[PDB]
Amino acid sequence: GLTYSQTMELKDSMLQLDPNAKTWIDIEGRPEDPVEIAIYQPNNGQYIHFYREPTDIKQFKQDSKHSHGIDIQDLFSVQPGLTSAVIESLPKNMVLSCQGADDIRKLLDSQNRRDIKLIDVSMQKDDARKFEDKIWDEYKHLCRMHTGIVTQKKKRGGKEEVTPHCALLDCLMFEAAVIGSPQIPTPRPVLSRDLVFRTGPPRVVL
Ligand SMILES: [Mn+2]
Ligand SMILES: [Zn+2]
Repeated sequence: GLTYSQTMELKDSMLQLDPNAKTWIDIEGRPEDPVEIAIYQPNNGQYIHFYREPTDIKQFKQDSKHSHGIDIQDLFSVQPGLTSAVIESLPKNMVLSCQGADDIRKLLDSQNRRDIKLIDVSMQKDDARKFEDKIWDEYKHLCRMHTGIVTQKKKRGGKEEVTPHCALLDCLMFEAAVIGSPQIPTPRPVLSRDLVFRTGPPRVVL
Protein backbone atom coordinates (compact mmCIF):
# COMPACT_ATOMS: atom_id res chain seq x y z
CA GLY A 1 0.00 0.00 0.00
CA LEU A 2 0.94 3.67 -0.07
CA THR A 3 2.74 5.24 2.86
CA TYR A 4 1.24 8.32 4.48
CA SER A 5 3.37 10.90 2.68
CA GLN A 6 2.84 9.05 -0.61
CA THR A 7 -0.95 9.15 -0.25
CA MET A 8 -0.76 12.90 0.43
CA GLU A 9 1.55 13.39 -2.56
CA LEU A 10 -0.82 11.38 -4.76
CA LYS A 11 -3.87 13.37 -3.68
CA ASP A 12 -1.98 16.64 -4.21
CA SER A 13 -0.59 15.71 -7.63
CA MET A 14 -4.07 14.65 -8.72
CA LEU A 15 -5.57 17.99 -7.75
CA GLN A 16 -3.74 19.36 -10.78
CA LEU A 17 -6.54 17.75 -12.81
CA ASP A 18 -9.24 20.06 -14.12
CA PRO A 19 -12.37 18.24 -12.89
CA ASN A 20 -14.44 19.51 -15.85
CA ALA A 21 -11.87 19.21 -18.66
CA LYS A 22 -11.98 16.49 -21.31
CA THR A 23 -10.21 13.48 -19.82
CA TRP A 24 -9.29 10.22 -21.55
CA ILE A 25 -8.90 6.96 -19.64
CA ASP A 26 -7.39 3.75 -20.99
CA ILE A 27 -6.27 0.56 -19.23
CA GLU A 28 -4.34 -2.54 -20.20
CA GLY A 29 -5.28 -5.90 -18.65
CA ARG A 30 -8.61 -7.30 -17.40
CA PRO A 31 -10.71 -4.91 -15.28
CA GLU A 32 -10.44 -7.30 -12.34
CA ASP A 33 -6.64 -7.44 -12.82
CA PRO A 34 -5.37 -4.27 -14.58
CA VAL A 35 -1.65 -3.71 -15.16
CA GLU A 36 -1.42 -0.24 -16.73
CA ILE A 37 -3.69 2.77 -16.31
CA ALA A 38 -3.54 6.20 -17.97
CA ILE A 39 -5.75 9.23 -17.36
CA TYR A 40 -5.00 12.11 -19.69
CA GLN A 41 -6.30 15.66 -20.14
CA PRO A 42 -5.47 16.87 -23.69
CA ASN A 43 -6.25 20.56 -23.17
CA ASN A 44 -3.59 20.99 -20.47
CA GLY A 45 -1.43 17.93 -21.30
CA GLN A 46 -1.45 16.49 -17.77
CA TYR A 47 -1.63 12.75 -17.34
CA ILE A 48 -1.74 10.22 -14.52
CA HIS A 49 0.03 7.03 -15.61
CA PHE A 50 1.14 4.02 -13.57
CA TYR A 51 1.41 0.22 -13.51
CA ARG A 52 0.25 -2.72 -11.40
CA GLU A 53 1.43 -6.28 -10.93
CA PRO A 54 -1.15 -8.87 -12.05
CA THR A 55 -2.67 -11.46 -9.74
CA ASP A 56 -3.39 -13.96 -12.57
CA ILE A 57 0.02 -14.67 -14.11
CA LYS A 58 -1.33 -17.06 -16.74
CA GLN A 59 -3.84 -14.57 -18.11
CA PHE A 60 -1.10 -11.93 -17.97
CA LYS A 61 1.12 -14.04 -20.21
CA GLN A 62 -1.62 -14.37 -22.84
CA ASP A 63 -2.41 -10.65 -22.62
CA SER A 64 1.27 -9.84 -22.94
CA LYS A 65 1.57 -11.85 -26.15
CA HIS A 66 -1.63 -10.39 -27.53
CA SER A 67 -2.01 -6.77 -26.51
CA HIS A 68 0.47 -4.99 -24.27
CA GLY A 69 3.79 -6.80 -24.63
CA ILE A 70 4.82 -6.13 -21.01
CA ASP A 71 7.35 -8.47 -19.39
CA ILE A 72 6.19 -9.63 -15.94
CA GLN A 73 9.75 -8.94 -14.68
CA ASP A 74 9.47 -5.27 -15.43
CA LEU A 75 6.50 -4.95 -13.07
CA PHE A 76 8.21 -6.39 -10.02
CA SER A 77 9.38 -2.93 -8.93
CA VAL A 78 6.20 -0.91 -9.37
CA GLN A 79 4.54 0.71 -6.37
CA PRO A 80 1.51 -1.29 -5.14
CA GLY A 81 -1.86 0.17 -4.18
CA LEU A 82 -1.86 2.97 -6.76
CA THR A 83 -4.90 1.69 -8.68
CA SER A 84 -7.40 1.84 -5.83
CA ALA A 85 -5.82 5.03 -4.48
CA VAL A 86 -6.07 6.91 -7.80
CA ILE A 87 -9.63 5.76 -8.50
CA GLU A 88 -10.75 6.74 -5.00
CA SER A 89 -9.33 10.25 -5.48
CA LEU A 90 -10.91 11.02 -8.87
CA PRO A 91 -13.25 14.06 -8.73
CA LYS A 92 -16.89 13.24 -8.06
CA ASN A 93 -19.08 12.77 -11.18
CA MET A 94 -16.10 13.14 -13.52
CA VAL A 95 -16.86 12.45 -17.20
CA LEU A 96 -14.15 10.37 -18.90
CA SER A 97 -13.71 9.56 -22.59
CA CYS A 98 -12.48 6.16 -23.72
CA GLN A 99 -12.28 3.87 -26.72
CA GLY A 100 -14.36 0.85 -25.68
CA ALA A 101 -16.03 1.43 -22.29
CA ASP A 102 -17.16 -2.02 -21.13
CA ASP A 103 -14.06 -3.02 -19.14
CA ILE A 104 -13.39 0.39 -17.60
CA ARG A 105 -17.05 0.59 -16.54
CA LYS A 106 -16.62 -2.68 -14.61
CA LEU A 107 -13.37 -1.49 -13.03
CA LEU A 108 -14.89 1.78 -11.82
CA ASP A 109 -18.08 0.08 -10.58
CA SER A 110 -16.02 -2.60 -8.76
CA GLN A 111 -14.33 0.33 -6.96
CA ASN A 112 -17.70 1.95 -6.07
CA ARG A 113 -17.23 4.87 -8.45
CA ARG A 114 -20.54 4.49 -10.28
CA ASP A 115 -20.68 8.30 -10.23
CA ILE A 116 -17.94 8.48 -12.86
CA LYS A 117 -19.45 8.65 -16.34
CA LEU A 118 -17.88 7.12 -19.45
CA ILE A 119 -18.18 8.50 -22.99
CA ASP A 120 -17.36 5.65 -25.40
CA VAL A 121 -15.99 7.34 -28.53
CA SER A 122 -16.21 3.95 -30.24
CA MET A 123 -14.19 4.69 -33.34
CA GLN A 124 -13.64 1.84 -35.81
CA LYS A 125 -10.52 -0.20 -34.80
CA ASP A 126 -8.35 1.13 -37.67
CA ASP A 127 -9.54 4.74 -37.48
CA ALA A 128 -8.71 4.85 -33.75
CA ARG A 129 -5.09 3.95 -34.48
CA LYS A 130 -4.57 6.12 -37.59
CA PHE A 131 -1.82 8.08 -35.80
CA GLU A 132 -0.29 5.11 -33.95
CA ASP A 133 3.03 5.33 -35.80
CA LYS A 134 3.26 9.13 -35.43
CA ILE A 135 2.46 8.96 -31.70
CA TRP A 136 5.04 6.24 -31.04
CA ASP A 137 7.61 8.22 -33.02
CA GLU A 138 7.15 11.35 -30.92
CA TYR A 139 6.25 9.86 -27.52
CA LYS A 140 7.85 6.38 -27.27
CA HIS A 141 10.10 7.76 -24.53
CA LEU A 142 7.11 8.26 -22.21
CA CYS A 143 6.72 4.52 -21.59
CA ARG A 144 9.39 1.82 -21.89
CA MET A 145 7.38 -1.12 -20.60
CA HIS A 146 6.24 -2.64 -23.90
CA THR A 147 9.17 -4.88 -24.84
CA GLY A 148 7.56 -8.05 -26.15
CA ILE A 149 6.36 -8.90 -29.63
CA VAL A 150 2.57 -8.67 -29.87
CA THR A 151 0.40 -10.60 -32.32
CA GLN A 152 -3.34 -10.38 -32.89
CA LYS A 153 -5.87 -12.44 -34.92
CA LYS A 154 -6.90 -11.15 -38.27
CA LYS A 155 -10.65 -11.03 -38.76
CA ARG A 156 -10.19 -12.94 -42.05
CA GLY A 157 -7.84 -15.70 -40.91
CA GLY A 158 -4.46 -16.14 -39.22
CA LYS A 159 -2.49 -13.69 -37.10
CA GLU A 160 -0.31 -10.62 -37.51
CA GLU A 161 2.16 -8.63 -35.48
CA VAL A 162 0.91 -5.24 -34.25
CA THR A 163 2.47 -2.45 -32.24
CA PRO A 164 2.01 -3.18 -28.51
CA HIS A 165 -0.81 -1.34 -26.76
CA CYS A 166 0.20 1.16 -24.08
CA ALA A 167 -2.55 2.79 -22.03
CA LEU A 168 -0.82 6.17 -22.21
CA LEU A 169 0.05 6.24 -25.89
CA ASP A 170 -3.42 4.87 -26.69
CA CYS A 171 -4.91 7.96 -24.99
CA LEU A 172 -2.56 10.21 -26.96
CA MET A 173 -3.30 8.61 -30.33
CA PHE A 174 -7.05 8.46 -29.67
CA GLU A 175 -7.02 12.22 -29.09
CA ALA A 176 -4.94 12.66 -32.25
CA ALA A 177 -7.53 10.65 -34.18
CA VAL A 178 -10.39 12.78 -32.83
CA ILE A 179 -8.74 16.09 -33.72
CA GLY A 180 -7.28 14.77 -37.02
CA SER A 181 -3.62 15.58 -36.30
CA PRO A 182 -1.01 14.77 -33.66
CA GLN A 183 -1.09 18.48 -32.69
CA ILE A 184 -1.74 18.14 -28.97
CA PRO A 185 -0.31 20.19 -26.08
CA THR A 186 2.87 18.58 -24.72
CA PRO A 187 1.97 15.64 -22.40
CA ARG A 188 3.40 15.99 -18.92
CA PRO A 189 3.28 13.35 -16.16
CA VAL A 190 1.54 14.41 -12.97
CA LEU A 191 2.99 11.55 -10.86
CA SER A 192 6.61 11.46 -9.76
CA ARG A 193 8.60 8.50 -11.02
CA ASP A 194 9.34 7.65 -7.37
CA LEU A 195 5.62 7.33 -6.73
CA VAL A 196 5.16 5.06 -9.76
CA PHE A 197 8.15 2.84 -9.04
CA ARG A 198 9.76 1.67 -5.78
CA THR A 199 13.38 2.84 -5.26
CA GLY A 200 15.46 0.82 -7.69
CA PRO A 201 19.13 -0.21 -7.49
CA PRO A 202 21.66 2.52 -6.88
CA ARG A 203 23.43 4.03 -9.84
CA VAL A 204 26.55 2.16 -10.90
CA VAL A 205 29.70 4.20 -10.46
CA LEU A 206 31.31 4.41 -13.88
MN1 LIG B 1 -5.26 0.40 -24.74
ZN1 LIG C 1 2.78 1.95 -21.55
